[PDB]
Amino acid sequence: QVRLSQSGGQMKKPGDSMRISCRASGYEFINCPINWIRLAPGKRPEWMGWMKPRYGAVSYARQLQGRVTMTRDMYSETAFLELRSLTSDDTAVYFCTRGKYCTARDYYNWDFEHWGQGTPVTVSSASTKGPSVFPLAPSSKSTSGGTAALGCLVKDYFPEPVTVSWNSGALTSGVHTFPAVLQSSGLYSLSSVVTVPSSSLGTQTYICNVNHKPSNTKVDKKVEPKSC
Amino acid sequence: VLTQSPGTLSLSPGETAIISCRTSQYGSLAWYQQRPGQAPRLVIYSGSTRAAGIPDRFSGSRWGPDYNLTISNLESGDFGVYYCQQYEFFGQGTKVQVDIKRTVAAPSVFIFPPSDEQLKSGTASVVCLLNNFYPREAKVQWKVDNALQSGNSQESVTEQDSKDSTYSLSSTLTLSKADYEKHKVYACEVTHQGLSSPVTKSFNRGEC
Amino acid sequence: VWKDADTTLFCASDAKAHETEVHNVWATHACVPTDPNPQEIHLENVTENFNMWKNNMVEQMQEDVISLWDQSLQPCVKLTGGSVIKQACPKISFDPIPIHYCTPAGYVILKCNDKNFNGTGPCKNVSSVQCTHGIKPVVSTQLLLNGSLAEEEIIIRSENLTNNAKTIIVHLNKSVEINCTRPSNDIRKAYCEINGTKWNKVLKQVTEKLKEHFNNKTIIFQPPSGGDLEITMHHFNCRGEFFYCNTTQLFNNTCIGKGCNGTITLPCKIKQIINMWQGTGQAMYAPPIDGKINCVSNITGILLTRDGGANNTSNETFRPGGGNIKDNWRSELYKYKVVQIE
Ligand SMILES: *[C@@H]1O[C@H](CO)[C@@H](O)[C@H](O)[C@H]1NC(C)=O
Ligand SMILES: *[C@@H]1O[C@H](CO)[C@@H](O)[C@H](O)[C@H]1NC(C)=O
Ligand SMILES: *[C@@H]1O[C@H](CO)[C@@H](O)[C@H](O)[C@H]1NC(C)=O
Ligand SMILES: *[C@@H]1O[C@H](CO)[C@@H](O)[C@H](O)[C@H]1NC(C)=O
Ligand SMILES: *[C@@H]1O[C@H](CO)[C@@H](O)[C@H](O)[C@H]1NC(C)=O
Ligand SMILES: *[C@@H]1O[C@H](CO)[C@@H](O)[C@H](O)[C@H]1NC(C)=O
Ligand SMILES: *[C@@H]1O[C@H](CO)[C@@H](O)[C@H](O)[C@H]1NC(C)=O
Ligand SMILES: *[C@@H]1O[C@H](CO)[C@@H](O)[C@H](O)[C@H]1NC(C)=O
Ligand SMILES: *[C@@H]1O[C@H](CO)[C@@H](O)[C@H](O)[C@H]1NC(C)=O
Ligand SMILES: *[C@@H]1O[C@H](CO)[C@@H](O)[C@H](O)[C@H]1NC(C)=O
Repeated sequence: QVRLSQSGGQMKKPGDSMRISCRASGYEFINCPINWIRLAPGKRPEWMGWMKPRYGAVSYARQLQGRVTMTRDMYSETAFLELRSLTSDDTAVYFCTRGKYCTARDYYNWDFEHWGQGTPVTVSSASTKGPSVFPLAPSSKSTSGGTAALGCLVKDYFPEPVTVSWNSGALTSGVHTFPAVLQSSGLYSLSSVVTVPSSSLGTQTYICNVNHKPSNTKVDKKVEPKSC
Repeated sequence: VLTQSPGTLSLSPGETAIISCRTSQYGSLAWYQQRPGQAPRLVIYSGSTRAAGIPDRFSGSRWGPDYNLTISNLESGDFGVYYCQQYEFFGQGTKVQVDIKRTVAAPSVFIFPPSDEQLKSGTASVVCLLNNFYPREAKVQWKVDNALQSGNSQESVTEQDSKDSTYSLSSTLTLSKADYEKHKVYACEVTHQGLSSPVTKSFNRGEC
Repeated sequence: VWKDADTTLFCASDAKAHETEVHNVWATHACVPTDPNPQEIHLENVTENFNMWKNNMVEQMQEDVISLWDQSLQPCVKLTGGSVIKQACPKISFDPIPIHYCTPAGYVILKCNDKNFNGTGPCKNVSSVQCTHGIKPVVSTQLLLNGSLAEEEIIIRSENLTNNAKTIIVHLNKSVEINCTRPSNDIRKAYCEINGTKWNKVLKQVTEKLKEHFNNKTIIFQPPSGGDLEITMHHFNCRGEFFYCNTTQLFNNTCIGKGCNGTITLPCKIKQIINMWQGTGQAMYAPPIDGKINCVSNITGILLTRDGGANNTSNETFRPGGGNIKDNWRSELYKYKVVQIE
C-alpha cells in the first residue's frame, strides 16, 4: 500500500524560509516523480514542481523559479521541499503527491491518487493592529410599524479574529456578524448588523462591543440615528 | 486555461450536483474531492474513469471542451470542494455545501452611507445589507451616478441560519474620500428569486 | 498478416577475438557475427503506426548495457543499501562498438523510412528487416554522442510536448564534434572544445524548429534547475574515465539572437565517486590513468526538459536533460518495432 507522510505544520514570518519533508513507502521510490501541490482556501490549487528520485531531476513552476528547491534522500526514501523569501501569499496547506500509474517501466505523473496528509504553513507578520469601529446608522424617519437596520463597521485590523456582541450580549435577536474579508491593504474588515423595531430608536440604546485579542483591544461604540 | 463553474452549489441530501469544467487544451482531465479538514481525493481521471472506492453516483462526461462531474443522490460524505485538473493546471474549485430547503424569502435591503467619523480618515465605505433571504443565490451590483462599479467591492455571506434557514449578505463599496465627494448618487441593486424585479436602495450624498 | 508483439531478441556485431576492449569481449560471448548481405524488403501500400516511447526493444537493450557495465566497469567500492562491497577495480580498455538487435524465427522487425518521422504516428514508406543498424551503447546525459543523424530536417521528439514531465529528444541533421581532453602534466582537471561557429548555427536551427511546435514563442535555454552532477553536467565515459563537463556555455542565448564566434571550451573534471545510472547507488573508482586522455565525439542529439507552471508568458524555457538512459536507446530504436508473423 502506497503511503506519503509529511512533516508537521509550522508558523513563519515574512522573509523566512520553510522546509518540509514527505516520506514515501509501499513502492519502488525511484520509479516515479513526486510532486508538491499547495492549497490555499479560495485560490486555485497550485502545482509547485516535480522531482524524480533517480538523479534528483527537478522541474519548478515558472512563477516559483529561484525560490524553491526540491531534493530527496535515497536511503530514507524521503522527499524535501524548501521555499525561500516567504510572504503572506505563501500561507497554504502543502501536499506531496504521486501519480496513480507507476511501474518500473512507465508512469503517468498527473493523476494524483496518492496525497500526503498535508502540511499547513502560515506566514504572517508579528505586528498587530486594532480595529477602527464606525457606526452604521439606521434612518431619518422612524416608521411606527416597521423594522430598522443598524450596525457597526469594523475596519482595518490585523490579524484575525475580532468578535462582536451587542449591549454586552443582552441583544442577540436579529444579530448578523459577517465573516471578515481580506482587503488589498493586507488588513481585515467586517460588519456586524442587527434589525430592531423602529419604534425603539428613540428609547433604546444600542452599543456594539468589539473585541480584538491580538492587539488587546476592547472598544464600545454607540450607534445612533444621524441628526438633521 | 481551466474554467470551473459554478463557484458554489447549495444543495440538499438526495439532490444531484452538476459541476462543469471548460478546457482549451489537450489532455486527460481529472476531478478531485476535498472533504473539510482532509487531503484531496482522486475521484475521476481521464474524463470519466472512476477511481477505486468511488461509487457510481459520481460520473464524468465531456461535450467538446466542456467536462462535467455529476454527483447523484448526495450524501454527507459528498460535500466539500471539487477541482478539475489537466496536467499542472487546476480549476478554481466548486464548493458543494449543505442547504436546508424552505420557502422562498425576499431579502430586506438596507444601504449605509459612510460615517462622518470615517470620512476624516480619507476613505469612504458604503455598506449594503441583504437580510434574511432564501435561496442563497443573489446578485448585488453597485452604481455610482448610474455607472456600473467593478473591482471596488467585497461581499461576505453568513452560514445558513440554524433557526429560519435563511442567509444574509453584506457588500462593501470602498472609495477614497476625494473620489467619493466627486459623485452624488450611490446605489446597490439587488436581484433575487423572491423579488418580482430587482430592488434598488440608494441615497444622495450630502442630504439627510 | 502480422501483429505487434514482443519477444527475446538476439544480438549481432563485428567484435574481434583479439581485442581486450570491454564491449568487444562482451559481444564475443553474447552476440553472433553480422550478416555480410542483409536483406531489406520495401513494403508497398503498407501504412503502420509506430511509438518509440512504447518500444520494448528499448527494455532489452537496457538489460544488455547494464549487464555489460556490471560485468566490466567494476568499482573499487560499491555503496548501496547501507552495505559496502569492496572489489578489484583494474583499469580497462573502453570504446563502444556498434551493436545490432535482431528477431528470432517467426518474428520480423518493421522499419519506418519517412524522412520527417517524429517517433509516433503512421508511417508511409515501411520496410522489413531482420536486424537493426549498428547502434553504439553510448551512455551519456544532456548530449547524445556518436549516434545517427536525422535525414532531412531537425526532428523534435516527445511522447507529448504538452506534458512537461515528458523528456524531449532533439534529433540533429548535422553532427557537431566535441573534443574532450585530459592532458598529461590537478590530474582530474579536463576540458572539451567545440567549434562555436557550427554549434551556434545548429542551436539557432533548433530554436526555429521549436518555434514551429510552440506557436512562434520566444525560445530560451537555461541551465538545469537542480539534480545530481550526472545530469546538471554533461556526463559521459571516455576511455574508462567518468567525465563531468559544464555546459552553461553551450546554451548561450546571446549567441543566437556577435563576439560569440570562436572556440568554446567547457570545464570538465574526472570524478572517482559517481552515482550509478543503473539506479543502484554510489560507486568509487581508481584515480585517472596517466598520459593524454582524449576522445572525439559527434553530438547527434540533445535531451531537453521544458518548463511548466500556471503561467501566461510568451516564452518557452528549455533545459538540458537526461538521466533516464532508456531514452538514449529510444533515440536510435525509434524507427524500429517488432511484429509477429501470425
Ligand atoms: C498524449 O497525451 C494524451 C493525454 O495527455 C494521450 O491521450 C495521448 O495518447 C498522448 N499521445 C501520444 C502520442 O502518446
Ligand atoms: C522510402 O521510399 C523511397 C521511395 O521508394 C525510397 O527512395 C527511400 O529510400 C525509402 N526510404 C528508405 C530509408 O529506404
Ligand atoms: C508526431 O506526429 C503525430 C502524427 O501526426 C502527431 O500526432 C504528433 O503530435 C507529432 N509529435 C510531435 C512531437 O511533433
Ligand atoms: C562523426 O560524424 C562524421 C560526419 O560528421 C561521420 O563521418 C563519422 O562516421 C561520425 N563518427 C561516428 C559515428 O563515430
Ligand atoms: C537541417 O534542418 C534544418 C531545419 O530544421 C534546415 O534548415 C537545414 O538546412 C538542415 N540541414 C541540412 C539539410 O543539411
Ligand atoms: C582535440 O584538442 C586537442 C587539444 O585540446 C588537440 O591537440 C587535438 O588535435 C584535438 N583533436 C582534434 C581531432 O581536433
Ligand atoms: C569553426 O568551423 C568553421 C566551419 O563551420 C571553420 O571555418 C572555422 O575555421 C572553425 N573555427 C575555428 C576556430 O577553427
Ligand atoms: C557551470 O559553470 C558556470 C560558469 O560560470 C557556473 O556559474 C555554474 O555554477 C556551473 N554549474 C555547476 C552545476 O557547477
Ligand atoms: C555568451 O557569450 C557572451 C559573449 O561572448 C559572453 O560574454 C557570455 O559569458 C556567454 N554566456 C555564457 C558563457 O553562458
Ligand atoms: C565516439 O566515437 C569515437 C570513434 O568513432 C571514439 O573515439 C569516441 O571515444 C566515442 N565517444 C564516446 C563518448 O564514446
